[PDB]
Amino acid sequence: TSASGPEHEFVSKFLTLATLTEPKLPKSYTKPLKDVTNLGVPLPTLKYKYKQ
Amino acid sequence: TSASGPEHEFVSKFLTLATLTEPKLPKSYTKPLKDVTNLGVPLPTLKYKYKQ
Amino acid sequence: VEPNLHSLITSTTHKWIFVGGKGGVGKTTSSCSIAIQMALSQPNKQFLLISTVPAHNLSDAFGEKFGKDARKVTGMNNLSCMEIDPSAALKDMNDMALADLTGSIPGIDEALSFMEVMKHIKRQEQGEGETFDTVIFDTAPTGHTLRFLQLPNTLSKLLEKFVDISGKLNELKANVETIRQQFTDPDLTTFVCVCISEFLSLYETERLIQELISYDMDVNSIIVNQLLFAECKRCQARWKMQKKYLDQIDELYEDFHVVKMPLCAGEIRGLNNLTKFSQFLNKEYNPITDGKVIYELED
Amino acid sequence: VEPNLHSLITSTTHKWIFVGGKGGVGKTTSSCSIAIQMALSQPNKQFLLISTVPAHNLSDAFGEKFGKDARKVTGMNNLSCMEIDPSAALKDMALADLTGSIPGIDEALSFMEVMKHIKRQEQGEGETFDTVIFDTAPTGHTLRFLQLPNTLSKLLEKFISGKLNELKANVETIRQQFTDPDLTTFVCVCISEFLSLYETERLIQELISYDMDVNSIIVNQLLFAECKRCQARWKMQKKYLDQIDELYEDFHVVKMPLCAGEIRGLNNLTKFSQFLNKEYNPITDGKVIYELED
Amino acid sequence: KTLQRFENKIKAGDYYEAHQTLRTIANRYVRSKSYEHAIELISQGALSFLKAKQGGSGTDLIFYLLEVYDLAEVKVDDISVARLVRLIAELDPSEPNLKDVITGMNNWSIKFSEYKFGDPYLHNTIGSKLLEGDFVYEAERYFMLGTHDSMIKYVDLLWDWLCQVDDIEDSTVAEFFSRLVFNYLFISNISFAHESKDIFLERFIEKFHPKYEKIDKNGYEIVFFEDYSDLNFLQLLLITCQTADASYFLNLKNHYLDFSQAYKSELEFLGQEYFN
Amino acid sequence: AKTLQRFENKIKAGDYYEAHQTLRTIANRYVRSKSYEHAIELISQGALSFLKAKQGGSGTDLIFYLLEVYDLAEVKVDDISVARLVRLIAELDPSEPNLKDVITGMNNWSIKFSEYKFGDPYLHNTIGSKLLEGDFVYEAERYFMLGTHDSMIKYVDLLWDWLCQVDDIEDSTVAEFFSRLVFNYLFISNISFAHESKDIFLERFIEKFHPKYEKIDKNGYEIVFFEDYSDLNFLQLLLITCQTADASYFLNLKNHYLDFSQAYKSELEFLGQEYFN
Ligand SMILES: Nc1ncnc2c1ncn2[C@@H]1O[C@H](COP(=O)(O)OP(=O)(O)OP(=O)(O)O)[C@@H](O)[C@H]1O
Ligand SMILES: Nc1ncnc2c1ncn2[C@@H]1O[C@H](COP(=O)(O)OP(=O)(O)OP(=O)(O)O)[C@@H](O)[C@H]1O
Ligand SMILES: [Mg+2]
Ligand SMILES: [Mg+2]
Ligand SMILES: [Zn+2]
Repeated sequence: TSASGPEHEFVSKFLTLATLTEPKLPKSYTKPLKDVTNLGVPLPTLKYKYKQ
Repeated sequence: TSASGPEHEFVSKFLTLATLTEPKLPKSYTKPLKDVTNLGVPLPTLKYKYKQ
Repeated sequence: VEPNLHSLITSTTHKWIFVGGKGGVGKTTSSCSIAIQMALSQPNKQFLLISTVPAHNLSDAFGEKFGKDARKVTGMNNLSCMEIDPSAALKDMNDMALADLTGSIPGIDEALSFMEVMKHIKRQEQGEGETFDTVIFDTAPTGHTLRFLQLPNTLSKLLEKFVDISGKLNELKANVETIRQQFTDPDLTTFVCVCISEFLSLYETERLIQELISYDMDVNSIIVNQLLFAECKRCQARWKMQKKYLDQIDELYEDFHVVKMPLCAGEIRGLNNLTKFSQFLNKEYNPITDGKVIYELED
Repeated sequence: VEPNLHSLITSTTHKWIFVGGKGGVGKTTSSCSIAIQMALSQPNKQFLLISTVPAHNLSDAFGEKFGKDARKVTGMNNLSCMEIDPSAALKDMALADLTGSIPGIDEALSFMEVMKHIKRQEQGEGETFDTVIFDTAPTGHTLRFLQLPNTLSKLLEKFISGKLNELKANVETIRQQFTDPDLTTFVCVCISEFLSLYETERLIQELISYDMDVNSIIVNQLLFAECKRCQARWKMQKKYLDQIDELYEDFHVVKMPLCAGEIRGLNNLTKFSQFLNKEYNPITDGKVIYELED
Repeated sequence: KTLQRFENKIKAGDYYEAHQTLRTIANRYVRSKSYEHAIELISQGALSFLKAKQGGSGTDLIFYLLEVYDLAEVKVDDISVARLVRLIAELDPSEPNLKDVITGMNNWSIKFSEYKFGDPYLHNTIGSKLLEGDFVYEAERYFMLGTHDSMIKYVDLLWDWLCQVDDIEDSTVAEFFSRLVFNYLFISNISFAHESKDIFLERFIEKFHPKYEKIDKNGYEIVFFEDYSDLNFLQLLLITCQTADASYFLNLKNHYLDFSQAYKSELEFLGQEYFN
Repeated sequence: AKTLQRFENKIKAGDYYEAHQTLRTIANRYVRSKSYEHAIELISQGALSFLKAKQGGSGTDLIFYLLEVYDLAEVKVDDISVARLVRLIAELDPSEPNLKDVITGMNNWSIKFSEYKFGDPYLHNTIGSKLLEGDFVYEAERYFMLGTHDSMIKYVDLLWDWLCQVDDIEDSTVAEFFSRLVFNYLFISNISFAHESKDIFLERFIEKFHPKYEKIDKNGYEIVFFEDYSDLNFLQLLLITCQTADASYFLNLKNHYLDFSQAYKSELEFLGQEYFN
């Protein structure tokens, strides 16, 4: 509906703007694991327990 | 002889001067070993070997 | 003085029971016995047989392989072993040029072995509880062992003369001071020496024990293993020597719990044969009633 | 492979001979034998039997009392012992006291004494002993002591300046003379029992990786039956004995019988040591086994 | 006259006997520098002990193999990884020293390869094992640096976790989705980031049926959720990183102020990796 | 108890190793029961015997063990206490590798349980002689230094016998020995010993080398002026100068003997700190 219009107009516009010209990194891009130096920043721990 | 006169006149005079009045420490003085705090300054090693 | 270790085996207060003495005697075998005898005598209690000896022999005694992580002894329901290996013990805590060179330095064995002891102390305080009621130790010969038993005091006298860095210092003094008062308590920790019927062992025992009492360690047991109890030419001849040191033993240790033990016709291994030989530590060996069990351990 | 330790006992190149293995076996007794056998076989040479084991037993073996200062073994002309005691070793040379009560102090000091003999040959003072037999502790702690040279080096490297030079050199020499099969060898003391045999195989494998010479293996406490227990126990020993011949075929395996008593005093020790020079033979020496009793 | 000896003991019920007897014989091969023979003996013997449910002995030999591996300087290749992988399958997910074994080989995979974190193929196998022991987080990382299959198991790992949630929330979905986007964006694997994001979003839509509408433009598609602002932000972040344009990054954050604070650390790194 | 017999037996039988420990074990038992007096006697006696049997090891061990008990039972330093240790010192082989150890052990005890900061004088006299038996002259010199009158006699003889042994004597040679007595005794403030030691030494030096001299007297003090040993003169004047504690005299004596003030730099410095504040 129109309840989430403000954000929708943002997401839609931002996308259009971020793809006028081919992004510097193509979707079919994958830095060979032979070059990965670090693993970025540690993410927070989920408050859910796991099992299977 | 008179070869050692200069020093003789010194020793003789110095003695006379150092004994006009009873020295502060009498010859029969002996600091009880219960009070000796240190052993003074280490003397040099003799260049002679010992045995008996 | 009862010639058995019943009082201890059935004790419910003790939590730490060391097993030391000269080498070769059987500090691992005897400990293997003390372990089985307590887990069986004390059902509702979990026991741990950890070996601080760099040259672990518990795996050799029982048979199964023990590692860095506690492993219940096959056949028992409340008895696990350990055997801390310095090298692997430094790769796990580190992965979790200094670390490597640390597991190759003389004394690393003791230091770590003590850290594991600290681990059980920190847990009771952490509210996590306790994983074992009593712990039998498979120490090394008299020498190095005393060094390990001095670690509590040394680690204390050192720790004393010393941003959360202030918190650690607190969780360090406490854990230590405990192990200190724990070992000085005759009801919580005792010492069981492993000796044989031979001068160089007997005399080294007398010395070891004297040190223990000066350490305020409880010494209420003395096992005399490898006894022949003759009655060939060598056995009767060697028994003669054993009886010589045996009588002297009764003198030096009259007000002590002396539990004699015979020489089997083979090696004692596997919970099976180990428990069969351990029964004599509960009820003194009797040639009249158990004169056939000696040859049952062969093969 | 000659079933005796003659090659070594008569060797004139060796200077350091370690004697290790599990405990109780007889690392002190066997060492006492190796010591007597070398001082007798090598007249014009002075030998030293130092024990690094915190729980010294050399005094117990021989009988006479040994201390911090070398003492010639009563009866020998070229064989002294030592037995370094950390505590007294730190009082002679709140920190000092607490230093002789720290785990590992035994090794450290024992090594310092080794450094003492190295610093002397360099000092031009000469050498006080040609060869040194060691009465180490069980396998474990012993390997730790044998790693001291490397560790003390890898540590010293990652570092009055002339004093550190003297230290660096002395230690290094040890590293060079310890990896030399002609200067230093290793003699293990084991018995005829799984927990000993297997711990031996392990100990030896480590030694070679340390580049240590291992050209001997003593199998002590053998019954050699032919009562019910001795015949039954000999059965077990022969089982591990045959396996021993397999694992150590290209090694100097010297078997040894079980006396009818304890072997002590230069007298009885030398009588039992002769079998390490010339393999024991039930046909020729079937009566010497009972001569050590009493 | 020896290989049989112990295996006779293994069948007779003597695991202790066989394990060491093998080790002693094995160390003999190494002593003669006959590495290839050792690798086979040890490796095989381990697998068997693991199949016999002998956690101890087995785990030991596995390490011993690695020890030789590092001694003979065995380079990381198909045959090299294969042996270790074969063994990983027989490892009990409950093995007290599981993580040890895992690290042991992975370490080897690094020392003898150009991968700073280990060989990918080996990672896929290791990852699955860790999960068997419920070590989700530890597994997530190995799959993270694994192969395409790893990605599949990774998305399934998170998804199956998200579903297990009883008290789901608007921000809940973000806790799972964001991981994929961030993690893969950290190792600069745009391909995996897009595919993992695709499988996850589609499953989220076919199960929870969230009111949405796909926004397309120039080839890119953003599944706009009318009730999951977090998901939108996360999707836009993915594409934004692809552009490497500082302005877009600033615009995206300025509009989603709260999400820029909830993903503070992450966005900070993203500005360091895709914006210099 | 009854065991006591069986071991001394092993002693008078040829089993030293046996007897030494058997005794120690029985001894440690006395201590365990806190029956210190019994222990002190057992150990001490057993030691002496081992020393008489030429068993350096065993003996030296027991001696220390005794001291260990001494420090445990807090045995105060008195006649009977020093006596036992002295008795043992006489049976110690001057060649005992751990001689200095034994010496220190007891001397330490003598300090801990006495008001002497360096140990009991009487005990020192015995210890001093022992050290000399091992040719440890310097180490002996110190103990006699803090000993009794007898120690002084042996001290002067120690230096004198050393001076004579000198083959290439020199003018400064005599000073090397004499100065020691003067300085050493002046450091522990023992004017009585300084004078008597100086008297016996100078008289022996005169009756053997026959050096041309003439005694200078005044107010009771006498300075044996040597016409060829300026050093000896200086040293003698220094003794009396320290007795006056007068700064001026000290300065005058040094200003006249410039070279001797440089040769005895350190010493004179301390003397100015002890007798001149
Ligand atoms: N009660 C016993 N009867 C007969 N043989 C025994 C007995 N106890 C031990 N042994 C022998 O000793 C071996 C076990 O030695 P262990 O007891 O393993 O030595 P250890 O205690 O590990 O030496 P250390 O204490 O220096 O590590 C077995 O092979 C067995 O033959
Ligand atoms: N050939 C032998 N036969 C029987 N007993 C022996 C033999 N050799 C030595 N022993 C026994 O062993 C004793 C010597 O043990 P030692 O060899 O002194 O033990 P240890 O090696 O010092 O133990 P550890 O290595 O843990 O310090 C002697 O008292 C003797 O009774
Ligand atoms: Mg053991
Ligand atoms: Mg020994
Ligand atoms: Zn027999």
